[PDB]
Amino acid sequence: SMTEYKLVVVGADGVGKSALTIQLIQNHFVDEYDPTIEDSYRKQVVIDGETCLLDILDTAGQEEYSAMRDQYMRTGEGFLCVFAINNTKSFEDIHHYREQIKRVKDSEDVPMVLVGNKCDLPSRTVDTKQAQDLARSYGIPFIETSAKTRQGVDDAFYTLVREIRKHKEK
Amino acid sequence: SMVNPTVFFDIAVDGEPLGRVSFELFADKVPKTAENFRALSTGEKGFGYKGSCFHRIIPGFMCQGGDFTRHNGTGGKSIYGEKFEDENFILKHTGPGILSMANAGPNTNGSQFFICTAKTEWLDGKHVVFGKVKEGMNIVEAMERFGSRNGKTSKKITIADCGQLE
Ligand SMILES: CCn1c(-c2cccnc2[C@H](C)OC)c2c3cc(ccc31)-c1cc(O)cc(c1)C[C@H](NC(=O)[C@H](C1CCCC1)N(C)C(C)=O)C(=O)N1CCC[C@H](N1)C(=O)OCC(C)(C)C2
Ligand SMILES: Nc1nc2c(ncn2[C@@H]2O[C@H](COP(=O)(O)OP(=O)(O)NP(=O)(O)O)[C@@H](O)[C@H]2O)c(=O)[nH]1
Ligand SMILES: [Cl-]
Ligand SMILES: [Mg+2]
Repeated sequence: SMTEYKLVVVGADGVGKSALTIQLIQNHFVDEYDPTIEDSYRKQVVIDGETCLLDILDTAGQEEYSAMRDQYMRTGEGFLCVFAINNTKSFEDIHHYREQIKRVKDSEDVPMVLVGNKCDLPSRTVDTKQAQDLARSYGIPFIETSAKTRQGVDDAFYTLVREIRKHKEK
Repeated sequence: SMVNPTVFFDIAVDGEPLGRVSFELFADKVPKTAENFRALSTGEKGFGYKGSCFHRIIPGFMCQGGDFTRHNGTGGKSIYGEKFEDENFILKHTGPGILSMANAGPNTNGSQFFICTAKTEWLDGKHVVFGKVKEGMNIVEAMERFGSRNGKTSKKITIADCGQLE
């Protein structure tokens, strides 16, 4: 049979949330910036031999509308927390997402993956070690991705599914 | 009106005439921001709104447009440079028809703007209100129907013509 997972992609404006999602869904890289209000996608995949339906909620980077954002977090089962490796502010924003997720879901252990996107670019401002150290302090995986080259895209989403499954085993 | 200029947009839906919306621009209270929108409506600086798209329309909230530089919802520019500061927050988002500047945070006004179709008071103090629909609110309501929850429009809504009414 199969299972279904509600994945929520969060992160600051322009980090590549939609580009990552569109690579997963449509297998092409959106070169242009089309700022998101809200979009949802579905994809059937096999992860670790187990078929599942991924429900992906692609959120806007904006952080107003707390009622809507709280609802995203209540319904979501796992969170892709995306920053861009050439945007230090977006990396500094990460802890706010983790704190808001822990608060809304009333738990210190919520399935999450830290994603450092745009790794194809030569303009890095956030060191891999810096992001690895942050992910270690949360006890979550860290994955470097490029939506442009597709590097790490499947890995980021599949790892998030593994994190949900590990959480459900507890 | 004895003081505030009036400008118009002739709105098109996939190139076809929908109708005219006119705006009173509150130069009496928001002169720099009103003057930017006026000049962009006449095109007198060599650029402006003519031909641009209402790219984001969300029923119950607003019709947003004004990106004539990138044509994708991320751009626009003012008559003062790429961006200009928030002039004042004297006026508030009190109901349908309010004309207010879109932005990307403090002091990032360019040319993008929105027409409220409802009271949007949570934007007070963050977006500079500078005008209101004078005639053609029915046309704004017609435009609103082409929008959707995520802002995407079912037909292309453009400013086919624009200018100043004396
Ligand atoms: C949580 C879902 N959600 C909601 C929301 C809230 C409550 C209930 N239901 C919803 C929607 C219907 O659930 C799907 C909104 C909303 C808005 C954004 C994202 C998700 C949003 C949003 C996304 C953006 O990318 C940008 C903005 C909002 C602000 C926007 N700035 C830009 O566009 C700028 C450009 C202008 C200057 C040059 C750059 N830009 C691209 C960036 C990145 O800054 C702006 O100034 N305005 C005007 C005033 C109006 C604003 N847009 C808006 O669209 O509000 C929609 C509503 C009111 C519904 C608010
Ligand atoms: N070089 C490069 N560009 C990328 C990458 N991911 C996204 N981009 C580019 O960065 C811009 C923003 O991408 P986008 O996915 O729209 O970002 P977002 O996080 O969804 N923004 P929003 O919060 O407004 O919805 C686009 O121009 C896109 O092509 C990447 O891995 N590499
Ligand atoms: Cl907003
Ligand atoms: Mg997006």
